[PDB]
Amino acid sequence: QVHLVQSGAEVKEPGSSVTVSCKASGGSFNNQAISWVRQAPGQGLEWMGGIFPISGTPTSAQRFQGRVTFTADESTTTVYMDLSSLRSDDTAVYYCARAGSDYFNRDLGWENYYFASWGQGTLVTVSSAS
Amino acid sequence: AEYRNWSKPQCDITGFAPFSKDNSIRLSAGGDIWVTREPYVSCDPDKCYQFALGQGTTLNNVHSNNTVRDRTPYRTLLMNELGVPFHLGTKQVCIAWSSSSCHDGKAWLHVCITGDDKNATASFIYNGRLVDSVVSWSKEILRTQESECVCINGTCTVVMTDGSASGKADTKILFIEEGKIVHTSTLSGSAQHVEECSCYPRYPGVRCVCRDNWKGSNRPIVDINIKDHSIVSSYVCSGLVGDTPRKNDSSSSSHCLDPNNEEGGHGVKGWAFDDGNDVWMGRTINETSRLGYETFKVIEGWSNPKSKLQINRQVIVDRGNRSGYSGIFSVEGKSCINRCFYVELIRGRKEETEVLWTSNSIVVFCGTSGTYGTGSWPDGADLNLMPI
Amino acid sequence: AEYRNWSKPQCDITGFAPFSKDNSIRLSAGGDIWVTREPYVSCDPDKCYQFALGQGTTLNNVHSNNTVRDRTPYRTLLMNELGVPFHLGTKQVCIAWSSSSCHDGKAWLHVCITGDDKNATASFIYNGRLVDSVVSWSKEILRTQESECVCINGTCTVVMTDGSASGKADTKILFIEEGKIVHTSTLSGSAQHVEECSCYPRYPGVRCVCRDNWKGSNRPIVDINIKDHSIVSSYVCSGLVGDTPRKNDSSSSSHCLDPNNEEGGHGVKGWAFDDGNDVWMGRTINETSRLGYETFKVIEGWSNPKSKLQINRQVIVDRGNRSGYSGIFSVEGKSCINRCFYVELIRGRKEETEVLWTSNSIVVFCGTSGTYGTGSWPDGADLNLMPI
Amino acid sequence: AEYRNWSKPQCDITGFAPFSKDNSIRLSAGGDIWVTREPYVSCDPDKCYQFALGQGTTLNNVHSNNTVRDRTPYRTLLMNELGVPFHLGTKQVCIAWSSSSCHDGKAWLHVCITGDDKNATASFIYNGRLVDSVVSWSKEILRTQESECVCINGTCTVVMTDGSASGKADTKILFIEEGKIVHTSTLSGSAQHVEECSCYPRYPGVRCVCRDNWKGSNRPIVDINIKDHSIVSSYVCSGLVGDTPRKNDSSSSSHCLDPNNEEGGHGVKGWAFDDGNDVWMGRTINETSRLGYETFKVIEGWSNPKSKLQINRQVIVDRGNRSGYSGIFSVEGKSCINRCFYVELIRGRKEETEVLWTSNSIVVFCGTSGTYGTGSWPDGADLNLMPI
Amino acid sequence: EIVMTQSPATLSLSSGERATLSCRASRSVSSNLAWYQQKPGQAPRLLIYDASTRATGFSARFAGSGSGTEFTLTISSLQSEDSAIYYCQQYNNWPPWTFGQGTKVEIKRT
Ligand SMILES: *[C@@H]1O[C@H](CO)[C@@H](O[C@@H]2O[C@H](CO)[C@@H](O[C@@H]3O[C@H](CO[C@H]4O[C@H](CO[C@H]5O[C@H](CO)[C@@H](O)[C@H](O)[C@@H]5O)[C@@H](O)[C@H](O[C@H]5O[C@H](CO)[C@@H](O)[C@H](O)[C@@H]5O)[C@@H]4O)[C@@H](O)[C@H](O[C@H]4O[C@H](CO)[C@@H](O)[C@H](O)[C@@H]4O[C@H]4O[C@H](CO)[C@@H](O)[C@H](O)[C@@H]4O)[C@@H]3O)[C@H](O)[C@H]2NC(C)=O)[C@H](O)[C@H]1NC(C)=O
Ligand SMILES: *[C@@H]1O[C@H](CO)[C@@H](O[C@@H]2O[C@H](CO)[C@@H](O[C@@H]3O[C@H](CO[C@H]4O[C@H](CO[C@H]5O[C@H](CO)[C@@H](O)[C@H](O)[C@@H]5O)[C@@H](O)[C@H](O[C@H]5O[C@H](CO)[C@@H](O)[C@H](O)[C@@H]5O)[C@@H]4O)[C@@H](O)[C@H](O[C@H]4O[C@H](CO)[C@@H](O)[C@H](O)[C@@H]4O[C@H]4O[C@H](CO)[C@@H](O)[C@H](O)[C@@H]4O)[C@@H]3O)[C@H](O)[C@H]2NC(C)=O)[C@H](O)[C@H]1NC(C)=O
Ligand SMILES: *[C@@H]1O[C@H](CO)[C@@H](O[C@@H]2O[C@H](CO)[C@@H](O[C@@H]3O[C@H](CO[C@H]4O[C@H](CO[C@H]5O[C@H](CO)[C@@H](O)[C@H](O)[C@@H]5O)[C@@H](O)[C@H](O[C@H]5O[C@H](CO)[C@@H](O)[C@H](O)[C@@H]5O)[C@@H]4O)[C@@H](O)[C@H](O[C@H]4O[C@H](CO)[C@@H](O)[C@H](O)[C@@H]4O[C@H]4O[C@H](CO)[C@@H](O)[C@H](O)[C@@H]4O)[C@@H]3O)[C@H](O)[C@H]2NC(C)=O)[C@H](O)[C@H]1NC(C)=O
Ligand SMILES: *[C@@H]1O[C@H](CO[C@@H]2O[C@@H](C)[C@@H](O)[C@@H](O)[C@@H]2O)[C@@H](O[C@@H]2O[C@H](CO)[C@@H](O[C@@H]3O[C@H](CO)[C@@H](O)[C@H](O)[C@@H]3O)[C@H](O)[C@H]2NC(C)=O)[C@H](O)[C@H]1NC(C)=O
Ligand SMILES: *[C@@H]1O[C@H](CO[C@@H]2O[C@@H](C)[C@@H](O)[C@@H](O)[C@@H]2O)[C@@H](O[C@@H]2O[C@H](CO)[C@@H](O[C@@H]3O[C@H](CO)[C@@H](O)[C@H](O)[C@@H]3O)[C@H](O)[C@H]2NC(C)=O)[C@H](O)[C@H]1NC(C)=O
Ligand SMILES: *[C@@H]1O[C@H](CO)[C@@H](O[C@@H]2O[C@H](CO)[C@@H](O[C@@H]3O[C@H](CO)[C@@H](O)[C@H](O)[C@@H]3O)[C@H](O)[C@H]2NC(C)=O)[C@H](O)[C@H]1NC(C)=O
Ligand SMILES: *[C@@H]1O[C@H](CO)[C@@H](O[C@@H]2O[C@H](CO)[C@@H](O[C@@H]3O[C@H](CO)[C@@H](O)[C@H](O)[C@@H]3O)[C@H](O)[C@H]2NC(C)=O)[C@H](O)[C@H]1NC(C)=O
Ligand SMILES: *[C@@H]1O[C@H](CO)[C@@H](O[C@@H]2O[C@H](CO)[C@@H](O[C@@H]3O[C@H](CO)[C@@H](O)[C@H](O)[C@@H]3O)[C@H](O)[C@H]2NC(C)=O)[C@H](O)[C@H]1NC(C)=O
Ligand SMILES: *[C@@H]1O[C@H](CO)[C@@H](O[C@@H]2O[C@H](CO)[C@@H](O)[C@H](O)[C@H]2NC(C)=O)[C@H](O)[C@H]1NC(C)=O
Ligand SMILES: *[C@@H]1O[C@H](CO)[C@@H](O[C@@H]2O[C@H](CO)[C@@H](O)[C@H](O)[C@H]2NC(C)=O)[C@H](O)[C@H]1NC(C)=O
Ligand SMILES: *[C@@H]1O[C@H](CO)[C@@H](O[C@@H]2O[C@H](CO)[C@@H](O)[C@H](O)[C@H]2NC(C)=O)[C@H](O)[C@H]1NC(C)=O
Ligand SMILES: *[C@@H]1O[C@H](CO)[C@@H](O[C@@H]2O[C@H](CO)[C@@H](O)[C@H](O)[C@H]2NC(C)=O)[C@H](O)[C@H]1NC(C)=O
Ligand SMILES: *[C@@H]1O[C@H](CO)[C@@H](O[C@@H]2O[C@H](CO)[C@@H](O)[C@H](O)[C@H]2NC(C)=O)[C@H](O)[C@H]1NC(C)=O
Ligand SMILES: [Ca+2]
Ligand SMILES: [Ca+2]
Ligand SMILES: [Ca+2]
Repeated sequence: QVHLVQSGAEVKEPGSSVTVSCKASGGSFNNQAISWVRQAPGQGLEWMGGIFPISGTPTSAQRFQGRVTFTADESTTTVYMDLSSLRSDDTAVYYCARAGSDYFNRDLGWENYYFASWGQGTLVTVSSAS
Repeated sequence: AEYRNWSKPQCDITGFAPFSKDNSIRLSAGGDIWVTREPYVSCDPDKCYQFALGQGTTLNNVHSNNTVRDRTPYRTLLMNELGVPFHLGTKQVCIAWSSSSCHDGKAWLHVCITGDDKNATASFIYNGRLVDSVVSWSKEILRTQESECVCINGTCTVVMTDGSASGKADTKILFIEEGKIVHTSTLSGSAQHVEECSCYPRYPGVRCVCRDNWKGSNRPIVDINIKDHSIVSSYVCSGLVGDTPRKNDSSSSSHCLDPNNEEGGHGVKGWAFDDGNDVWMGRTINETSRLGYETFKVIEGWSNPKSKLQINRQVIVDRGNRSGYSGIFSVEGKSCINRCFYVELIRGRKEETEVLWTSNSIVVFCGTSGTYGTGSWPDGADLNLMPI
Repeated sequence: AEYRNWSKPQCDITGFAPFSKDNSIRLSAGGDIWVTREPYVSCDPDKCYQFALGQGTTLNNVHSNNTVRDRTPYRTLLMNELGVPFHLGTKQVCIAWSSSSCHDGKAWLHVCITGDDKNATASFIYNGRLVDSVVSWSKEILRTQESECVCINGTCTVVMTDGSASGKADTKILFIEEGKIVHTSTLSGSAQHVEECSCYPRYPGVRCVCRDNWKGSNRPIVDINIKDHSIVSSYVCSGLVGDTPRKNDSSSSSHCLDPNNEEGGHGVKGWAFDDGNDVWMGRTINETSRLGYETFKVIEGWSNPKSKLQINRQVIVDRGNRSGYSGIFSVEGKSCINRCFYVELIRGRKEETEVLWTSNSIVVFCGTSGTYGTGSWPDGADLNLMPI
Repeated sequence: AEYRNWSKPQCDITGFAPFSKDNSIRLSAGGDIWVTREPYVSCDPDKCYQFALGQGTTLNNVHSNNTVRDRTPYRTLLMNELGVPFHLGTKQVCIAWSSSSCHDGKAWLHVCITGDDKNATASFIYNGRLVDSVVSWSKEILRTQESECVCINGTCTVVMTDGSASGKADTKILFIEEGKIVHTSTLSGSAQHVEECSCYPRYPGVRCVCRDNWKGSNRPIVDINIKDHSIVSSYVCSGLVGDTPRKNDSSSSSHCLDPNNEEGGHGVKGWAFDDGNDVWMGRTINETSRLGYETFKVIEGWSNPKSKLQINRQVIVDRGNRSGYSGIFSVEGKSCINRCFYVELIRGRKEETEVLWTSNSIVVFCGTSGTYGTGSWPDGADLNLMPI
Repeated sequence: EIVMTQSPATLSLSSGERATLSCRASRSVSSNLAWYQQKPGQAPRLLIYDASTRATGFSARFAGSGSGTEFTLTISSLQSEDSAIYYCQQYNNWPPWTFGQGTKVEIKRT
C-alpha cells in the first residue's frame, strides 16, 4: 500500500539540530505535497511546512521560517526535514502527511491543501539528560 | 531614428478619460478568438499594441478546458495593434509563461520565460532575433513584470524575481542594451517582497510600484538609477492602501519604510504614481475579492503616512462586476509625458462554474487635463448562454 | 506632408454614378461579420475608409439579440478601407455611442462620446492618442454629427448638441487643432433645432445641412467661419422638402428663415448642396417611412422658396426596399472638388420581426460630369432564410 | 540594399535557447488551418518566415482525408512570418510537391518542383516572377532540399537529385543568379547517396549535411566552392551517428570517407555543424522510430572517427512524443553568424489511426553564448477529442 | 492570520443519541473547511472535507453542514469508539493552514 513510514525517536541537547524523514511504502511519490505537522504534549495541531516531491517548491510557517528546511529524493522516495537551534519547547510528536494539493499558481496560490493520510509520528525531545 | 529619453515633464492630470475596449468574450461566442490572461499595453513612437499570454487554444475549442493553470509548455506571447481582438491571424512573438516588452526608439525588446518550474530559462529577443539568455538562480519559478519594461538612451531595465512567494526571495534588476545583458544589481533598501512591478519613466531614472505577497497590504516602491546601476526601495506612505486583500479605510494603516502587517499575505498587480506630495492610484472596490475598480487622488499620500484625504474618485467598473490585474503605461505628447492604465476583466473558472474555460477582456483609460463625466464599462458577456 | 485646404473649385456635376457596395448582411449568413448602425465614409489624401458604430457583437451570435438600443457601454467605432466588410480582424479606434472623424492632411482626428445619459464624456483622439476631453453641458444626451468633420489649414470643426429633442436645445461649434480644443461658439441665426449635421468644405468656410426633430420638415443650414469663429444659420428654401416625415409635393411648402411647421416632429439624417441658385438633394421616396431613395436637382431651390421645378431625377433604391441615414463627403480631384454620398440600408427589428437583430449594409455614389443610365441597388438579403 | 556575403565569424555557442512554436494542431480543433508537411524556416535581413508544402485543403474539411501521399497536383508552397499560423489568408507562392527558398539580400528565390513522377519540371521564381526552368534528367522523381538554399555575392546554390532511393542516383549542384541558371556541377568525392541536404554558409564557401537512404547511418557531407563551382564530399566522422534507423551508441561505428554499412537503408532529414574539431548535432532519442529529439556536442567528432565523448546534452522533445524532419538556418548578428534549428512535429496517419488526416506543428531554437535550463515542448494536441 | 474558533470545548453524552460540534472562521473561508478525528495515542484521521463530503473510513452517521464563516459537524447514535478529540481546519487559498483548538468527546455511561 501507498502509506508513509517515518524515522525513529530522538533526544537532542539545546542549540543542536535534528533530522526527521518520511518514505512512501508504495514508491508512488506523485507531485502531491508532503507536509510536516507537530503536536506538543496536551496541545493542538501546528503546521510547519512542506514540499512538492517532483516540482520541488518548498514552503514554511512564519514561526519556523529561520529554523526549518525541507528536501526530497525520488530515488530513496523519501522527504527529509531539518529543524535547527533546538530548545526544550520543541519537545513534540512530528508527523509527515500527504496533502490533496499538487500545483501552485504564481497568482492564485494553492488548492485542496488538506491532509488525506498521515505517518506514524516521530517523538523528538530536547534535553541535557542522558 | 534615435533612442527614447522621456526627458519631457509629466502632464497636469485632473482624472482619466476612456481610450479603448476589446469586447473579446462577447465576440468569442461566434468567432475564432484566442484564450488569454495577464494582458498589458505598450506603445512604439507611432502607435500602441496590446500583449497577452495565450493558452495555445481558441475559446470554442476542446483544448480550452482546464485553461486555469499559469505555467504550461504551450503558452506564447501574442501581439496586436490596440483595439484589434486576438483572432487566428495574430502573431506569436516567443514561447513564454511570463514576459515583459518595450520599444527603445529603434526596435522592440521582448523578455520571455519558459521551462521547468525548478530550472527555467529567460530569453532576450531584440529586433526579431534571440540575442541573450540566463537561467533560474534560486531554482524556484523565475518570473518578471507581466507589463512593459522602460528604456532610456538605449539601456532597457527589467525587474526579475526567483524564490518563495511566502518568505524571503532573490530579486535582481537587469540592464540590457540591444538585447545583450550589460549589468545586474541585487535589490537594496527596506522592501521585503517584490513581485509583478509596474514601472514608469521619471527622467533621469525609472520608478516602479510592486506587489508584496508576504507581509504588506501597502505597496513596495523601487527607484532605479540608469547612470550608475544603484537601487533603493521603500513603501507607499498613503493611509488608503492599494493591495487586495486589505483592511477597510476606517481601520487600515501604512508605514513609509516597512510592510504594514495588515492582511499582508497574497495580493494583486496594481499601480500608483507621484504628483508632487499627492498620489494617484487605482484599486478593486471590494476589500477581499477582485470585484469592481476605482481610482482617486490622496492629498499628501506620497509623503504623509497618516493622510486619508481623498478627492477626484472615478468608478471604472462597478462593484458587481469582476476585475483583475492592472498596470500603468506612458505615452509621449507634444510637450509632456501622459500616464494611462489598463484593467484585466477576468471571466469563467474558478468563480463562474457555468463554463469550463478561464479568459479575459480589457479596458483602457488615459490621463486628461480637461473634464469628464461618469459611467461603468464591464466585460458584458452572458456566460449562461455562450459555449461551455 | 501639408494640412488640407480644399481651395479648388466645385466640379460640374450632371448626376451620380455608382462607386461601392459592402454586401454585409448577405455575407453574414455564412461568415463572422460585426453588427452595426449609423455608418459613414471619409477619405485621407490617398484612399477612402468606411466607419460604423459597432454593437460589440458579430451577427450569428447570442449577443446579437436586442441590438436595437442606440446607447450601451459596449459600442465602439469600427474602421476599414472602403469595400472591406467588417470581419473579426477589424480595428476598434475608440469607445463610443456617437462619433465623427476626419483627416487634417497629416493625421486622423476621432471625436468619441460615451458614459451615462445625464453625465456623458467626449474624448478627442488625434494621431493615435487621447489629447483632450469635455463633459455634457446640459446633462441630457451629449451628441454629434454621425458623419465626417471638416478641417482647413489644420483647424478641424465639429457640431455638438445637448438637451431636448422636442424643445429648445444647446448647440455649440468646437474648433480643434491637433486634438486640442482651441475655441467654442454657440449656435446663432434663425435655426431653432440642429441634430446630425452633414458638412462640406466651401472654401474659405464650411457649410452644414442638418435634421430638425422639433418643428421643420425643411432642413436647417449652418455656415461656419474658420478665420473668426463666427456662426450664422437659416433653412433650405426649396418647395420640395428633404426631411421624413413630410407633406406630399402637391401640398408641401418652405421658408428661407423659419421651420415650415408641416409634419415638423421627428426626422432623418440627410444632405443637400448648392450649385449656384440650384440645389442638389436626396430623400426617401416614401413621405412617412424610410422606404426607397431618390436624388434630383431643383431649379432656383437654394434661393426661391416657391420653386418646385425638378430635373435629373435618379432612383438609388426603389420604393419597396428599406433605406436609412445618408450623408455627403468630398473628394479632391486633379483640378476640382467632387461631392459623393452614402446610404445606410437598415434591416431587421423592429419592422422585420423574422429576426432578433437590427443591422445595416451600405451603398456609395459619386458626382459625375459624364453620362449615366438606370438601376436599383438594395440590400438584397433574404431574412426569411438566414439566422434568427 | 546589397547582396548577402555572410563574411562574419561563427558565434561561440554553449547550447540552444527556445525561440518559437506554432500550436497549429491545437488551433485546428476550432479554426480554419491548412494541412501541411515538410516545413522549413528562412529569414530576410529584417525578419524570419515559416514555409511548408500544403496539401491544398484545411484540416476540418472533406478534402483532408488520405493526405499521407507526398506527390499530388494540388500541393503548393505556403509562406508566413514566423509565429503566424497557416490560416485562410496565407499566400501560396508556387505549385510544388518539393521546394527550397532563400533571400539573396535584394529579393526572394523560390525553387518549385511539380509534374509527372517520370517527367517533372523545376521552376525558378525570383522577385515575384518565373525566370527559368529545367526538366528531370534521369526520369525518376526529381527532388531538392526541403529547406533553405544559400546565397553569397548574389550567387545562390541548390542541391538536386534524380533517380533511385535504394541504388546509385544522379546528384547535381545548380548555381543561380537572379533566378537564371548560370552553371551546373555533378556530385564528386566519396559520398554515395545524397538526399534532403541541410546547408549553411561557411565563408568563402557553403557546407551541407545530408540523408543517405542506401547504405550509411552516418551522414554525408558536401563542400561547395562558389568561386570555381568545384565540389568535394565525405561522411561525418563521429562514432555517435545522426540517422534513423541506426545501431545503439554501445555498438555503432563510423568512417570519415565511406558509409558505415550499419542499418544503412532508409533515413530522416537532419543537421550537424563544425565547431573546430568538435561537432554539434541533433537526432531522434529513439534509434528505430521518429520519437523524441535531443542535441549534444561530441568532442573531436568532426575529425576523429572513434570518438564517443559527448557533453552539453539537451532534450527538446521527450521520448514519448513524435518528431520528424529537422534542419539548420543561419541568422546574422551585430558581430557573428548564429546557427538555429527547427523540428517538425508530425501527428495523425499512419501511426495515429484516431484520425483520417496527417499534419504537423513546429518548434524553433537558436544558439546561445549565455546559459539555459531544461524542459520539453511537444505538439500537445488531443487526437482522441478533435475532428476525425 | 485567519483564526478558527471551535465550540463547545468539551462534550459528553450517553450512547444511542445524537451529538453536534461547531466551528467559526474570523473571515469567510468559502467552504474550504475540513474536520479531523484523533483517537488516543494515534495520528489524526480525515473525517470530512469541503464542509460537505466524508472520507472512506466513515459511514452515513457522520454529517457536515454550513458555509462562509460558520460550520457544523453532527454524529448520529453515539457509540463507545466515538470517545476522541475532533479538530476543524481551513485551507482558503494562502498559508498558514490554521487548525481549531479542538473539542473532546467522552461518553456518559452508567
Ligand atoms: C458627473 O461627473 C463628475 C466627474 O466625474 C462628478 O464629479 C465628481 O464626483 C465625485 C463624487 O465622489 C468627487 O469625488 C469625491 O470628492 C470628495 C472630496 O471633495 C469634496 O469635499 C471637499 C472637502 O470638504 C470639506 O472641507 C471643506 C473646506 O475645505 C468644507 O467646506 C466642507 O464642508 C467639508 O468639511 C471639498 O474641498 C470639495 O469641494 C470641491 O468640489 C466641489 C464639487 O464636488 C466643488 O463645488 C467645490 O468648489 C470644490 O472644487 C468637495 O465638496 C470625497 O469626499 C469623495 O470621497 C468620499 O466619497 C466616495 C463616494 O462619493 C466614497 O466612496 C469615499 O470612500 C469617500 O467617502 C469617505 O470619506 C468621506 C470624506 O472624504 C466621508 O465623509 C465619508 O463618510 C466616507 O468615510 C470623493 O473623492 C469628484 O471630486 C468629482 N469630480 C470633479 C472633477 O468634480 C459628478 O459627481 C457627476 N454627477 C452625476 C450626477 O453623475
Ligand atoms: C436611361 O438613363 C437615362 C439617364 O438616367 C434616363 O434619362 C433621365 O430620365 C429622367 C426621367 O424622370 C429625367 O428626369 C426628369 O426630368 C423632368 C424634367 O425634364 C423634362 O421637362 C423639361 C421642361 O419641359 C418644359 O419646358 C420646355 C422648355 O424649356 C418645353 O419644351 C416643354 O414643353 C415643357 O413646358 C425639359 O427641359 C426636359 O427636356 C430635356 O430632357 C429630355 C430627356 O429627359 C430631352 O429629350 C430634351 O432634349 C431636353 O434635353 C424634359 O422633357 C422632370 O419633370 C422629372 O420629374 C418628374 O417625373 C418623375 C418621374 O419621371 C416624378 O417621379 C417626379 O415627381 C416628377 O413628376 C412631377 O413633376 C412633373 C413636372 O416636373 C409633373 O409633370 C408630374 O405630373 C409630377 O407632378 C424628372 O426630374 C432625367 O433628366 C433624364 N436624365 C438625363 C441626364 O437626361 C433614361 O430615362 C433611361 N432610359 C430608360 C429607357 O429608362
Ligand atoms: C538545469 O539546466 C542545466 C543546463 O541545461 C543542466 O546542466 C546540463 O546537464 C547535462 C546532463 O545530461 C549535461 O550534459 C551531460 O554531460 C556529460 C559530460 O560532462 C560530465 O562529465 C565530464 C567528464 O567526466 C569524466 O572525467 C572527469 C575528469 O575530467 C572525472 O572527474 C569524471 O569522474 C569523469 O570520469 C566532466 O568534464 C563534466 O564536468 C563539467 O560539467 C559539470 C556540469 O555537468 C560541472 O559541474 C563541472 O564543473 C564541469 O564544468 C561533467 O561532469 C555527459 O556524460 C552526458 O551524457 C551522458 O548522459 C546522458 C543523460 O544525462 C545520456 O543520455 C547520454 O547517453 C550520456 O550517457 C552515456 O555516456 C556516459 C559518459 O558520457 C556514460 O557514463 C553513460 O553510462 C552512457 O553510456 C551529458 O552530455 C550538460 O553538460 C549540463 N549543461 C551545462 C551547460 O552545465 C542541469 O542538469 C539542469 N538541472 C536539473 C535539475 O534539471
Ligand atoms: C489658409 O492658409 C493659407 C496659407 O497656406 C496654409 O499654410 C501653409 C504654411 C501650408 O501649410 C499650406 O498648405 C496651408 O494651406 C492662407 O493664405 C495666406 O493668407 C495670408 C493672409 O491673408 C497671406 O499673407 C501674406 O503673405 C505675404 C507673403 O506670402 C506677405 O508679404 C504679406 O504681408 C502677408 O503676410 C498669404 O500670402 C496667403 N498665402 C497664400 C498661398 O495665398 C489662407 O488665407 C488660409 N485660409 C483659411 C480659410 O484659413
Ligand atoms: C564576394 O564579393 C566581395 C566583394 O563584395 C561584393 O560585391 C559588392 C559590389 C557588394 O555587392 C557586396 O555586398 C558583395 O559582398 C569580394 O571581396 C573582394 O575580394 C577580393 C579578393 O580578395 C579583393 O580584391 C582586391 O581588390 C582591390 C580593389 O578593391 C584591387 O586593387 C586588388 O588588385 C584586388 O583585386 C577585394 O578588395 C574585395 N572587395 C571588398 C569590397 O572587400 C569577395 O572575394 C567575394 N567572395 C566570394 C566568396 O565570392
Ligand atoms: C532627448 O531626445 C530628444 C529627441 O527626442 C532631444 O531633442 C532634440 O534636442 C536638440 C537640441 O535642442 C534639437 O536640435 C536642434 O533643433 C533646432 C530646431 O529644430 C535646430 O534649429 C537646431 O539646429 C538643432 O537641430 C532637436 O530638434 C530636439 N528634437 C525634438 C524633437 O525636440 C533631447 O535633446 C534629448 N534630451 C536630453 C536631456 O538629452
Ligand atoms: C492650398 O494648398 C496647396 C497645396 O496642396 C497650395 O498650392 C501650392 O502652393 C505653393 C506656393 O505657391 C506652390 O509652390 C511653388 O510651385 C512652383 C511651381 O512648381 C515652384 O516653381 C515654386 O518654387 C514653389 O515651389 C505649390 O507648387 C502649390 N502646389 C500645387 C499642387 O499647385 C495652395 O497655395 C494652398 N492655397 C492657399 C489659398 O493657400
Ligand atoms: C560583406 O558585406 C558587407 C555589407 O553587408 C561589407 O561591409 C561593408 O564594407 C564596406 C567597405 O569595407 C564598408 O565601408 C567603409 O566603412 C568604413 C567604416 O564605417 C568607412 O570609414 C569607409 O569610408 C567605408 O564607408 C561598410 O561600412 C561595411 N558595412 C558594414 C555594415 O560594416 C563587407 O565589406 C563584405 N565583406 C567582404 C569579405 O567583402
Ligand atoms: C471596518 O473594520 C472594522 C474591523 O473589522 C469593523 O469593526 C467591526 O464591525 C463588526 C460589525 O460589522 C463588529 O461585529 C465588530 O465587533 C467590530 N470590531 C471591533 C474591533 O470593534 C468596522 O465595522 C468596519 N467598518 C465598516 C464601515 O464596515
Ligand atoms: C465583497 O465581495 C465579496 C466576495 O465577492 C462579497 O461576499 C459575498 O457576498 C454574497 C452575498 O452578497 C454571498 O452569497 C457570498 O458567499 C460572499 N462571498 C464570500 C467569498 O464571502 C461581499 O458581499 C462584498 N462586500 C462588500 C462590502 O463589498
Ligand atoms: C396630397 O395631400 C393631400 C392632403 O392630404 C391629399 O388630399 C386628400 O385626398 C383624399 C383622397 O385621397 C381626400 O379624401 C381628402 O379630402 C384630400 N384632402 C384635402 C385637404 O382636400 C392628396 O390626395 C395628396 N395627393 C397626392 C398626389 O399624393
Ligand atoms: C546495444 O546493441 C547490442 C547489439 O544488438 C545489444 O546486445 C544484444 O542485446 C539483446 C537483448 O536486448 C540480447 O538478446 C543479444 O544477445 C545481444 N547481442 C549481443 C551481440 O550481445 C545491447 O543489448 C544493446 N544495448 C543497449 C543499452 O541498448
Ligand atoms: C523505441 O521506439 C519504438 C517504436 O516507437 C518503441 O516500441 C514500442 O514499444 C512498446 C513496449 O515498450 C510496444 O507496446 C509498442 O507496440 C512498440 N511500438 C511499435 C510501433 O513497435 C520502443 O519501446 C522504443 N525503445 C526504446 C529503447 O527507446
Ligand atoms: Ca499583500
Ligand atoms: Ca422634422
Ligand atoms: Ca540511412
